[PDB]
Amino acid sequence: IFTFRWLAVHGLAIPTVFFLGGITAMQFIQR
Amino acid sequence: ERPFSDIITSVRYWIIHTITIPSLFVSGWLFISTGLAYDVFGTPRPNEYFTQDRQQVPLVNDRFSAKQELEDLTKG
Amino acid sequence: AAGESPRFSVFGVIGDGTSYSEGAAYGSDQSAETYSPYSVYGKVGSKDALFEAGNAGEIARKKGYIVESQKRLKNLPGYVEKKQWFNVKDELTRYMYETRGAVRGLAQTPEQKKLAKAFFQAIEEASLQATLKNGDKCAAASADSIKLLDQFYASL
Amino acid sequence: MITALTALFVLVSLALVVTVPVALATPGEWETSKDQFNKIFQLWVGLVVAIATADGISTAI
Amino acid sequence: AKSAATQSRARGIYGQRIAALESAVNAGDFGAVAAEKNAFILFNSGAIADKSKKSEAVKQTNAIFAAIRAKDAGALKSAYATYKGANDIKVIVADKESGQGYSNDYDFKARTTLGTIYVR
Amino acid sequence: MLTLKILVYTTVIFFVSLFIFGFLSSDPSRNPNR
Amino acid sequence: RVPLWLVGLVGGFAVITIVSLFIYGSYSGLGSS
Amino acid sequence: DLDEATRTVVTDSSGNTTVLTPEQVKRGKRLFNATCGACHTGGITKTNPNVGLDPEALSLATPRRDNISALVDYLKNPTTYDGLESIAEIHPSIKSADIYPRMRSLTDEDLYSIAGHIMLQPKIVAEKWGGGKIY
Amino acid sequence: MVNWQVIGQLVSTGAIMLLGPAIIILLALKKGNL
Amino acid sequence: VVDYENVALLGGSQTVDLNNANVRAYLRMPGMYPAAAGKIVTHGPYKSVADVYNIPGLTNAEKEVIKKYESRFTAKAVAPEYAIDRINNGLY
Amino acid sequence: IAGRDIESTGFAWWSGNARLINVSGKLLGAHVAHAGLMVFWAGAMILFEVSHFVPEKPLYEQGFICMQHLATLGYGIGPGGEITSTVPYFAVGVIHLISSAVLGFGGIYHSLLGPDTLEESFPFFGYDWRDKNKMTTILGIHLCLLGLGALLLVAKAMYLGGVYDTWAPGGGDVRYITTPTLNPIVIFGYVFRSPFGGDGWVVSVNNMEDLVGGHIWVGILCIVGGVWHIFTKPFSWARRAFVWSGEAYLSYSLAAISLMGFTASLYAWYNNTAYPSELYGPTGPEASQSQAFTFLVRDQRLGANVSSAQGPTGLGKYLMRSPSGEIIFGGETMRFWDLRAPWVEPLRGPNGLDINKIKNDIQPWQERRAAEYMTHAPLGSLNSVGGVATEINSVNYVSPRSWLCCSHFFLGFFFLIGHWWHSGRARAAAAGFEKGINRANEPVLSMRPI
Amino acid sequence: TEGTNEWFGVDDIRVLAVLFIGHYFILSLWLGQYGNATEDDDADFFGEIDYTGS
Amino acid sequence: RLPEAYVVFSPLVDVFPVIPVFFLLLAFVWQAAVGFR
Ligand code: CLA
Ligand code: CLA
Ligand SMILES: CC1=C(/C=C/C(C)=C/C=C/C(C)=C/C=C/C=C(C)/C=C/C=C(C)/C=C/C2=C(C)CCCC2(C)C)C(C)(C)CCC1
Ligand SMILES: CC1=C(/C=C/C(C)=C/C=C/C(C)=C/C=C/C=C(C)/C=C/C=C(C)/C=C/C2=C(C)CCCC2(C)C)C(C)(C)CCC1
Ligand SMILES: CC1=C(/C=C/C(C)=C/C=C\C(C)=C\C=C\C=C(C)\C=C\C=C(C)\C=C\C2=C(C)CCCC2(C)C)C(C)(C)CCC1
Repeated sequence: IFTFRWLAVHGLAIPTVFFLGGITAMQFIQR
Repeated sequence: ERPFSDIITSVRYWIIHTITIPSLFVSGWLFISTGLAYDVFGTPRPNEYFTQDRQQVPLVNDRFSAKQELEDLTKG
Repeated sequence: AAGESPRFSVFGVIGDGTSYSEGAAYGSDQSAETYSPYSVYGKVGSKDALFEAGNAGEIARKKGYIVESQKRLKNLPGYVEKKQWFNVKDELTRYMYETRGAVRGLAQTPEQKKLAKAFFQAIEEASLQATLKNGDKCAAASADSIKLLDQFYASL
Repeated sequence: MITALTALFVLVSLALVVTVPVALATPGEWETSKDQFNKIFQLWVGLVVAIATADGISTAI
Repeated sequence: AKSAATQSRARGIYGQRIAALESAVNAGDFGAVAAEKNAFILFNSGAIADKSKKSEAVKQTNAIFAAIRAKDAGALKSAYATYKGANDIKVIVADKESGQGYSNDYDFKARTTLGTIYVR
Repeated sequence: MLTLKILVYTTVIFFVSLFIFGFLSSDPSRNPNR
Repeated sequence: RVPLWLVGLVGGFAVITIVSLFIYGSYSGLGSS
Repeated sequence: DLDEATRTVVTDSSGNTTVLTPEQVKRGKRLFNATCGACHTGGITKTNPNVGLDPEALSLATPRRDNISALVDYLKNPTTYDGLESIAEIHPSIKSADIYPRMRSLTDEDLYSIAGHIMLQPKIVAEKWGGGKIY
Repeated sequence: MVNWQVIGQLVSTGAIMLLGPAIIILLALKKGNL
Repeated sequence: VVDYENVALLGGSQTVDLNNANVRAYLRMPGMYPAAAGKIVTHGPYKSVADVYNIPGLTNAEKEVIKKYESRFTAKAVAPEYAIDRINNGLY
Repeated sequence: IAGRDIESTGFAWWSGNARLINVSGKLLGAHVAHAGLMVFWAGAMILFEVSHFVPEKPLYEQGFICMQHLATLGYGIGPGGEITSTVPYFAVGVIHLISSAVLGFGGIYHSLLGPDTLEESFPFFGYDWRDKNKMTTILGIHLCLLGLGALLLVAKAMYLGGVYDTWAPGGGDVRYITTPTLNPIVIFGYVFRSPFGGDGWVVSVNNMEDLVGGHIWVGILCIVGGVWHIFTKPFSWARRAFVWSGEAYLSYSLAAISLMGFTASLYAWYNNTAYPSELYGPTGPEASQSQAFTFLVRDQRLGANVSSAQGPTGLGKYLMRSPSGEIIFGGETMRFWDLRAPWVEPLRGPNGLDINKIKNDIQPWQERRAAEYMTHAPLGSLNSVGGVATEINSVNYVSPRSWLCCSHFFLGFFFLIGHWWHSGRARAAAAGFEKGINRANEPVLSMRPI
Repeated sequence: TEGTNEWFGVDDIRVLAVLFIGHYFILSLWLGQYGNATEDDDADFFGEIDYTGS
Repeated sequence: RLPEAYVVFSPLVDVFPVIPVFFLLLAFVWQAAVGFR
């Protein structure tokens, strides 16, 4: 819950998934 | 304790992840699709590099009056 | 301006489709037929193609090629007499490069095919004997080639 | 018609590809199942010959 | 880094913008004249390298806008004329025989009336 | 310049022959486990 | 309760799909000349 | 955006113009890059740099080739810069399509689209069509 | 104008990829000489 | 040389020197490039603009196309470093 | 399971195919399976290339590498190098794809269900890696097969349709090679000459007669050597020089295959007789010579006297002399004066280029060829842009010559690394110290101090 | 000369003579040690390295 | 193009050449199945 390991792994894996979704959305933008 | 080889097997981990991860992925997709990023970060859209009046590259040319200069260059 | 969603096109099947940059279109963005999904051009023999096949220009070009090739072939005996083999080998490939194309384009009947094959064999033998430096065989092959090409043009 | 023949050939080949290694690896299965595999091989060769003959007839002038 | 190139860029862009207002101020377009407040401020801030001249330009611009907020068609014209006379603002169009306003992109004269290019 | 060519050829063939016939003299048996 | 040779297969499938999507986008859309 | 003001090009010698459809632009770019691009990439001529494809060079040619009709006519019957001799045997054309097999499947719409692409490029890129490596 | 080419390619590659793990899993279930 | 007086007559102006200019200088006069300019740039020095009409082999057409633009021509002293490169001067 | 784990064999999983060294039944199946994979790839690739064909472009603008071999063999090609039909390519692909299935079934059977070792029930197909007679017998058999293959190629060249000759008298076309050369001096002077510039070693074969004669000699030599190695046993000077084990034989083969890969890559880069230029595109030197030819023709047509023109250095802008006297093209292409091409030979005399022929006997087709070859030079980038490294994205072209050369050169170097590794390990294992140094009897400790 | 196609670069008798002399001299030195080898079927071995003396 | 009768199969031909890479990966999958003996 408040252990150091959980806060770490999470605080570096949530933005990764958010950004990956963002890039996948970017892949279909048309000029 | 309980090293990773045990987490990658427990079913509660699987159910909480299957309910949590797609929400974040869809949130990122919607963040890009709705056009909010262009507003948050100021990135020009593919049809906003040159306006009808300005046909040149808009380089900032002042230090202490950057706000007014950027406001004029953006739309005005 | 203030807020606008960017244009989307998924593989050309879910979206606009024609956005000046799509890729993987294979057609389906133009009102015309293509040779294949991997091609940009249309069918060659289609009804609206500007190029015919066998019009007057082609026939005139081939016949001019044949006539000038006969005129060029009439020089080999002098080269063989002077023992200038490089001239013999160069004459058969300088202007006469299009002779095979013209002959194969103007031959339809089987006897024309036989004449063309005989003429090609004769000139090949002439070139071989020129590069082997044998005067008699080269002269005989040159005479045979002249006669065969004259016969083929007469049969036209 | 040869399109249907080619489709049948493709399906038979897919079945053979899925089936044969499984029979070979398991002990004893190849010993017992060695009568219908001959039938499938004969059907494969016959389909090949039929496709070749039909294509040759269709395209030869 | 402030230098002569910064002054050249600011002078070009904002002086052209200000000189474009001559016809508008001749008859009177108070709203359209006030629409170039940012241009006036930018020209005052980044096109004059002199403390006294900058102060005078700020005073003149303040007078111009004070006349604007009065429906005063005469004081506005007089202040605009004296600003133009002091700061040497005029519309400039170039040719190609004696030209070459720009060569590449990134220039503030790429697609303007000042931009002429001679290709050998 | 021909004499230089002759001398160089002699030297090269001498050393190359030394190499070739040295490797043919039961080389694999020259190990500390003989 | 999945043995540790199927989960890796799923992860590999996801990674391959993501990489193929980005190498395709290189070939189409924005930034494709 | 690619408006209709920027898609207006001159068609004939009198001065009449037209509006190119968005599909014609794509077809013209594709066909040009497929057929011309080996020798006419970027608006220049590789095997004879004296005769370019920029608007100024097209305007100072004899039969004047700064419009769609003249470009189509040139594609159907090429000539030299002064319009005196025919060069159909050393340049691709419909007349010599028996020599160049890449021109045997072209219709009138294809030529129209290619000419439209050539005419449209200067209004978009400007001074980079036929400019060379300096730009 | 529905672009059957892309759907065909995707379906074909998916089936071809799935062909292998299927036989491996079948052998595992049937207790073969893996 | 460091200083060359007649530098404006090499193609950068409206007047072309008949004795030193490259063949590209005639590309801005319509109807003259591939036929008449090639004959002009491959013949000996001219003491006057009127001497260009004595070139052995000029057909009529070249004569009137030259007559049309005669007002844009001049003939100066021959500089050997410029006259040797009149067909190809390395500019592309 | 015994024989398939580290406990019973060593050789952990990432080195598992090394457990088949002394198992002669599964090794046969493995080699047969790789052969089936090769055949399958050949058939699939040629079918894929056939499916994407368009008749407007030439073969070297479509990124093909397999269709050109069939075209050179004389299938579906016309005068001048124009493709007229693709059905034979389809037939070849179908045949290869069908044969791959039989090969694969044989491999999987001999690997999974057949006997583990063949030395007890099939003495004919059995060996020990140390019985020199059996190894020589196998070598001779497969050598005789190679010789038969070479003779088959000769038979195809002489009777079964012919091959495409690019030096044909009257434009490149298919013809019968009726009088191949057989004088051993010519063939073995091709073999025994220098590899440097002007010589070219075996890459410099420049006509079809020498090609046919060489493959004839190769067939004869292979048959004779196969019979000889079948009926004999290694002599004394060979017994005491080699190491007799499987890994040693593998290393011996690896070295030769690396050399062959290097030679093939240089064939692809330099030769234009077995690799006609209308199917693979121009070579390196050919494009530069074409550029020089094109600008020579243009400047001469403008009215210039292209024999007396002086370049910036004072050396000659279009024509000059080679360091041995021959008249050649000028410019930076003075390094490529050894080129010989079918579109430039008609203008050559006994001492180089002929001035009289150049002045007033140049044909439009040579001009067309030079213009085409100048703009399709073998230059490009990894993402297939084409042109010089400072070009913009408009063209999509990389020549097949560059692909073939680079790929097979890379493979040759890595197989040389294979020679080194596998041979060193083989000899160390044969001596008996591949597992490390013995603590009790360290060899260095019993040596005189240095 | 330079671009000619002689075998091993041999353009004179002396070059061939010196090549022969070199190979033959080293060959005779090697023969002085290995010239008594026989092909009878008892000098062979069954192993990976020939340890059978000479 | 393929001959007119077989044009329907071109999606399969577009994927045929890449199979040996799948064989190479299948080797690793098989090894992982037995848990790297
Ligand atoms: C005919 C060729 C040939 C053959 C039959 C062998 C045979 C052998 N080698 Mg050898 N080798 C060769 C060529 C060859 N080698 C070459 C050219 C090299 C130089 C690179 C080596 C380097 C080498 C080393 C360093 C070792 C061997 C070993 C072995 C033995 C076990 C090999 C094994 O289990 O592989 C197992 C196979 C794998 C684990 C697969 C690895 C996957 C590779 C690295 C991928 C390569 C990238 C590929 C090209 C592209 C990937 C695309 C992908 C993204 C889809 C076996 C006797 C080993 C041994 O024990 O010797 C006694 C050993 O240690 N070899
Ligand atoms: C060309 C590639 C190739 C080939 C032919 C082989 C062949 C072989 N390997 Mg090997 N190997 C390879 C690559 C290859 N390997 C690589 C890259 C690695 C590194 C990961 C290994 C690692 C390895 C190890 C660690 C071991 C082998 C072993 C073996 C042997 C027995 C395999 C076995 O028991 O099957 C068991 C496997 C199965 C039953 C599952 C496969 C089922 C089939 C064959 C899959 C293919 C079917 C096909 C798609 C359908 C076609 C059907 C046809 C009718 C069309 C066999 C000779 C073993 C050995 O030495 O045996 C003595 C062993 O211990 N290999
Ligand atoms: C042993 C082993 C291995 C290997 C394996 C192998 C290598 C295999 C092979 C396999 C193979 C090698 C296979 C093949 C197959 C083939 C087939 C199956 C074919 C088929 C064909 C068809 C079906 C065709 C059809 C058609 C026609 C006829 C016409 C046209 C169209 C088409 C094309 C469709 C591994 C490593 C994995 C692992 C370990 C063990
Ligand atoms: C086909 C052809 C041809 C060819 C022919 C021929 C005839 C070839 C041959 C070839 C050959 C004929 C080759 C050979 C080679 C050899 C080799 C390659 C050898 C090597 C050696 C070795 C390897 C050894 C080593 C060693 C030493 C030295 C020391 C000791 C140890 C040992 C023994 C190891 C030609 C070109 C004409 C043309 C085209 C076609
Ligand atoms: C021809 C033909 C065909 C085909 C056949 C074949 C021959 C196929 C099979 C084969 C196949 C095609 C197979 C595949 C499989 C593969 C896979 C799918 C793989 C995957 C992989 C992975 C993903 C891996 C991963 C991993 C792991 C697991 C662990 C360790 C690490 C790693 C990462 C490596 C058919 C039937 C259509 C019919 C027609 C004809």
